[PDB]
Amino acid sequence: SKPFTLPILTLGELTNSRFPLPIDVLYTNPNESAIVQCQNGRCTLDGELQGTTQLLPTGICAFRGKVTQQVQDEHRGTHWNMTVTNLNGTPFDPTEDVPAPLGTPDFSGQIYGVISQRNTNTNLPANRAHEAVIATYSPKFTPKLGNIQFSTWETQDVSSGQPTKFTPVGLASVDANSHFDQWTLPSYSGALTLNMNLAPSVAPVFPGECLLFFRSFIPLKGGYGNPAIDCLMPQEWVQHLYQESAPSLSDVALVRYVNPETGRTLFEAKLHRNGFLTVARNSAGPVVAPTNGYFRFDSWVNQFYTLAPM
Amino acid sequence: SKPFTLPILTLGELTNSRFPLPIDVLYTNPNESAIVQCQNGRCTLDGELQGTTQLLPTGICAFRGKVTQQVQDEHRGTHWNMTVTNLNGTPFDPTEDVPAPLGTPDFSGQIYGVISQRNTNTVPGEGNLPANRAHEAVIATYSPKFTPKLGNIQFSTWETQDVSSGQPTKFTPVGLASVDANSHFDQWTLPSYSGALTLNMNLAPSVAPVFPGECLLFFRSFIPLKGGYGNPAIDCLMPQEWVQHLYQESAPSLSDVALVRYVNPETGRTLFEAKLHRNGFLTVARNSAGPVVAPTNGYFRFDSWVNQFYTLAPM
Repeated sequence: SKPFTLPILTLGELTNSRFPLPIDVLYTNPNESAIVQCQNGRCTLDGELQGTTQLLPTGICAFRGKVTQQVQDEHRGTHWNMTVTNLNGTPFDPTEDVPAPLGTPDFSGQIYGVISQRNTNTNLPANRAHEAVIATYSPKFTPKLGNIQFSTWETQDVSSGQPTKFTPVGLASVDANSHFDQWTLPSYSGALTLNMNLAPSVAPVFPGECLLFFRSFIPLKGGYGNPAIDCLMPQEWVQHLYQESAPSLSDVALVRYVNPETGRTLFEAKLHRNGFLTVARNSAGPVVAPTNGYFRFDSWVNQFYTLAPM
Repeated sequence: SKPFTLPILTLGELTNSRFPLPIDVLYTNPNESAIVQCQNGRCTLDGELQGTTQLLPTGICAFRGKVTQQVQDEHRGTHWNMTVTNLNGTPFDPTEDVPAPLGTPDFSGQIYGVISQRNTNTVPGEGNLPANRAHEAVIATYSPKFTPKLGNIQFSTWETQDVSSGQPTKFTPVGLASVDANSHFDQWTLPSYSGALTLNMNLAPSVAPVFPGECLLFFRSFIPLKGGYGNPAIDCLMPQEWVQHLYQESAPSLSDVALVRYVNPETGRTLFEAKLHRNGFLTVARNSAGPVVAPTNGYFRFDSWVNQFYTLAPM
C-alpha cells in the first residue's frame, strides 16, 4: 500500500487552486452560512480530480476560443461573444461528465484579465491584446454550452474568427452591482438549467470543527475592497495527489502543521478523503503561524476523532 | 540513496519555468549562436535552485513593491519608478548571492502585463477598506532603469495619471508588448540586473551539448503579444513542475547524466531518448531545428544513470 504523503511546501511556496495567486494565509470562518462547493482545486486524497479541476496553474480561470460577434452595451463598453474550446484547443464536448470546460471559473463575479489574439493567417501573424472582464453571473456566461461573453473598454480592436486567450488577473469590482460571491457557483448552462457533474459540497460534521482554507488576496481593477479567494487545497497539493494516487486507508487523515526549525507541532487538522481540511477552532480570521511551517501527514483516523483545539 | 524520479506529466500537463505559459511543444535549434544561460527554471537534478529560480508559478516574471513617483523618460508613454522587494514582501537584500530578486525576468524585451495596487490606508466610510487600481503596463528589461538587483525598476503605462505613489504594487505578467526590432526581444540576452555598464553576478551557469551530434532540447511556449506581427516563443530547460519535483525529492545524483526516454502511454513505445544532465537540462541526438512532432500525452521516464560517453539513439 503506497503510503499517503503531502508535499513539503511552506505557505510561501504554495499557490491558490481557484485563481492564479500565491497563498497568503491560512483562514477560518466558522459562521459561514453559504454552502461551500467550489469546483476548482477539487481532488480526492487518492488522486481523482473533480469538478472543473485541471493540473495547470496557467489553466485556472483561463479560457481559449474564438470571438464571433461584437455587441455594444447600452450605456458603456463593448461586449464580445466568444466560443470556447477545451484549454488544449480540442472542441469541448458537452456530453463529457464535467460541469464545464476544465479551468472555468467557479464563482460569481466580474473577473478581470487580458484577452489576447494571434491570427491564424499571414509572413508573421497579426496580434492584439486588451483588458477584458467576464461576468460569470451573466445570462451570457454559458461555458457548458460552449459560449461566453467578455467586455472591453476597447471599442473596436478585437477580431472575429481568430484564436483568443483569456489570462485572468483579478476582479473588476466588488461593488454591490458586481455580484462577487466566492461561494456562489455560476450557472454553467444559464440560469434556468441545473449545474451537473459537480464536486460535492464540503463541511465539518463534528461540533466545534470548521473548514480551514488557504486564502489569497485578489487584485482589483478599481473601487474599494480587499477581496479574497479561499481554496480547499493549494494547486501543488492537487498536483501531488494526482501524481501519487495513494490509496486512502480511512475517510480522514490526521495532519500536523509543523515548525521544522523547532520541530514543534503548532496545530493539527483533519484532511478529509474528498480533499478538504477541518480544524477545531471557534474563531474567524487568519491563522498566525511561523513562515517556515508546513503540513505533515501523521496517520489515518475517523470522523469521531477529536482534534486538539486551536 | 533515494532513487531519482521525474513527475509523470504529459506535455499538456506542464508549464514553462521562464514565463507563466503552458508548454506547447518540444523544440531544438542546433545552430543557435547565442550562449544559453537563462536564470529562471534552473535547478540541479539533486534539487538545488539556481539563478533567480523560485517555486511559485505565480512568481515567474512577477514583481512586488511600491511605486515611488512618476518619472520622465524620452520613450513613449507615462513612466513610473517602483521599488521592488522579494516576492514574499521582505526587503530584498542585495548582499545575498543571487543575481536579482527571485522571479525577476531573465531575458531582454518589453514585458507586457498589469500593474495593480491596493492602498495601505483604509477609509472608515468604506467599511475600513482600501482603494484599488490596475492598468496595463510594460517593463523594458533592457532599459538602464531596469535595476532589480538595486531594488528598483521602471514601468510604463498607457494610463496617464491613475497610478498612486507610495502604495503596494503588483506586476502580473501577461506577454510581450512587441517583437519589433526596436523592442529588443532576445530570449537569450540577460538583462543587466544592476543597470547599464554593470556585470551580472551569481549566475546559473551556461548550458551546452558537449557530445558530437547532440543539441539542447527545450520546452517551448508561445508568448502573447499586445500588438504587432510575430509568433514569439520562450524556451525553458525544464518545466516548472520539474523544478518543483526535483526541489522536493532532492535525490542524490549518481552520475553526471541521467538517461530518459520519451514514452507514449497507449502504445507504451519509446519515441526517442535524451540525456538529462546534472545541472538541469536535456540534450538529444538531432540535426534539425524546429518542433518535435509527437503526442502531447507523451512524457519523459527516467531509465538509468549513464555518463558523458553514452551515445544517444538518433531522434
